[PDB]
Parts: sequence; structure tokens; C-alpha cells
Amino acid sequence: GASMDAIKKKMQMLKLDKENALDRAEQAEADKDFYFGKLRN
Amino acid sequence: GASMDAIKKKMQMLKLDKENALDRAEQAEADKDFYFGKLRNIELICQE
Amino acid sequence: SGERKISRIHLVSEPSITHFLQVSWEKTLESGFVITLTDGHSAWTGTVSESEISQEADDMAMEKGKYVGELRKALLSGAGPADVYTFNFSKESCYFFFEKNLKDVSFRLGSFNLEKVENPAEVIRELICYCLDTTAKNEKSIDDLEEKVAHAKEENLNMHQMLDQTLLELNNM
Amino acid sequence: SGERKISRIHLVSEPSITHFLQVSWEKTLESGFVITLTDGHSAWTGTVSESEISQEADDMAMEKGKYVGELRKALLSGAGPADVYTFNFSKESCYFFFEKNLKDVSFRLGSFNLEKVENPAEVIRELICYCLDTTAKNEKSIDDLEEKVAHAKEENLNMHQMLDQTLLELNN
Repeated sequence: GASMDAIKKKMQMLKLDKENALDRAEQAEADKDFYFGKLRN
Repeated sequence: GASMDAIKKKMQMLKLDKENALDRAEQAEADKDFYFGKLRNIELICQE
Repeated sequence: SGERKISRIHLVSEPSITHFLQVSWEKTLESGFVITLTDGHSAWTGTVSESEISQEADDMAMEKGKYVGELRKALLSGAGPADVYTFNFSKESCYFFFEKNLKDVSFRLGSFNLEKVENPAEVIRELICYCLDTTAKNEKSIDDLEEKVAHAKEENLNMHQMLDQTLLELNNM
Repeated sequence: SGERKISRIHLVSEPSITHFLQVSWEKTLESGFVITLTDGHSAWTGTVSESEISQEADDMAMEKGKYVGELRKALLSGAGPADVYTFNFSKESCYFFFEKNLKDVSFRLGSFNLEKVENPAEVIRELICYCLDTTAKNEKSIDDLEEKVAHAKEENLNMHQMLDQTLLELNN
């Protein structure tokens, strides 16, 4: 009941955590490729 | 029954999706650092 | 197949003791019934026909369904707040009659001839057996219902346990 | 305050018909009981005191708790699967005696004198009133229980409904 509400909230947050981790991932990867292109040339 | 099983399933999907995403973020940052540690080392050699 | 109702009445002529009325019928009282009166020593039995019931309703100018309703209330212990019935039996003539009592006056609701049976002890024993069988059946019903309560309680508990464990696990990831 | 049990029994003497045994006590059977036999015409009644119960146990050399347990099984229709009790009544002496029958042997479990009642119809009426009062109470208990079940089942359906809904909101 309240338990259901608490569960939904936590699951919403875990979806967000995943999203933020992928965003982090895309940024670090873009920087990697930038240093790779700069390192190669 | 069906509803409770689907909630458990959802929980397991979220857990693994979060763990995998964090795994990717950590691997990307490590590599980026690894390449960054080379440029900060090569530019250190160039100085004077 | 059939049903019965055993109920307590007081006769006008014997106010200090309880008599028992035992009424049995097939589907509805309207289609006829067997009525037995007993004082716990003798028994008197009569049979009322569908036709006799209709004739009475007609003679009293009472709508059929209403009259049958009155028989149910009087004979099957179903009187409402405004329903006051008095019961009469002569053990000489074996004439049974009952009246509904209103503000200042009364009216006759039914009349039966109830013959003294030759097997009173057997009738009394069968009546007690029925009470004992009814009690066994009701006790079983009570046990079945109690276990239904316990099953639904546990089903409820299980759902809440699932929610609590889920939240716990979610809080650990 | 007081309790009773009414049971059907068969007498070895009169096997063609069913007799009834009515046993009543105050708090437990141990402190004494009143016992009535009837065939629907006559009734015979006796009393067994606390000391008489304790003496019978000792005379037979059966432990006191076990003996009281045996009276419950024999007299209150509390017999399990592997216990058989037989009942005897002499209308001459008004002696009622019952035995426990084991596989290879039987033994007398008890015996009391039950004197013929002068007002059997009165005893029978009171017995039937008790049955009818008991039935009104049981019918009320059934009604209350059917209501509790209906409410619990509703609470559970609604909770299953909220689980379906939660799942929908988790997907969107």
C-alpha cells in the first residue's frame, strides 16, 4: 500500500541510476575517443 | 501469482541493468584515464 | 430433498410449559407441509395440502403470497416486531388453531386437525437425532469457515511479506 | 457456568433402537457429573461425584488423568479412531456399566446407578430446548464467520488489484 508506493519510488530511482550511469559512460567514451584521436595524431 | 512474479522479474531486470550500466561507466572512465595518463606523460616529456 | 424447522411455542391452555412444533416441507410451504406438535411425551401429526392453503387465503380474502408469508412467520419462528401469534390445541379433539393478534382484535390465521401418533417415542428420538445431526453439521461448517478465515489471512500476510522483502532487496541495490 | 454433551449410544441390551446419553458437569468432568439416559419415553438419571471418580481410577489401578480422559472418550462422544466403548443398562437394577474394548481384551471402565425419573417428558423438553438454544448460537457464529470471510476475501481482491495497477505504473 504505502509499501507499493515505496517500491515504485525505489524502482523509479534505480531506472534513474542506470540512466545516469549510461550518460557518464557516453561522456567518458567521447573523451576517450578524443584523447585517442589526439594521441594518434 | 502473475503480478507478484512480474514485480520480482522487474526488480531483477533493474538490478542487472543498473549493475551493467555502472560496469560500462567504470570501464569507460578507466580507459579514458589510461589514455589521459599517457598524454599527461607525453606532454611532461616535452616540457623543457 | 426436503426441509424442516423445529420451533418452540406456548399453547394458550398450557402456558407454563414449552411445546415443540416440527414443520417439514419440500421446496416451499405453499406446496404443503407436515406439522407435528410434541410435549416431549406424546406427538400429534397432521398434513396440510397446497389446496387447503389456497382455500384459506381465499376465505380470508388475503393475497396468496401474503398468507404464505404469515404461515412462515407463525409456524417457522419468523415473527417480526408487529407479528404476535397465539397457539391453541385441544388434546381431546386434536384441533389446532392459531390467531394473529392486533391492537384490539385477533383473526384466525390457520387451523389443523393433528392426530395422535402411535410411535411417539420414535418421533421424539428422530427429532433429537435431527437436532444432533444439525449440530454436527453446524460445527463442521464453523470449522470450515474458520479455516477459510485462516487461509485468507495467510494469503494477505504472504502479499505483505512479498512487498517487505522486495523493498528490502531494492534498498540493497 | 455449566456444560453438557448429548450423544447417541447403543445399549447391548436394547440394540434395535438408539438411546441418548446426556452428561453435564460444572468446570471439568473430574469434579463430578450428572448422567441421563433416555429412549424418548422414559429417562434414568444418576450423579457421579469427584471422590467416586477418583476411587474408580484407584480400584482399577489406572492413573487419574488417564481415567478422566477415558470418561471423556466414552461418555462425551470423544473417542478417536482406535477406541471402542460398549454400553449396558439393566432396567431391573438401574445399573449402567460400560467397557473399553481392546483388540484381545475388554475391561469395565465404569458403572453407576441411574434411577428412573418421574417426569421424563420434562427432562426431554429441557434437553430439546438446550439443542435449540445451541443451534441459535451456532447459527449466529456461522453468520459472523461468513461475514469475516467475505470481508477478508474483499481485502485480498483489492490488494491483488493494487498489485496489477502497480505493475502497470512500473511499466509506464
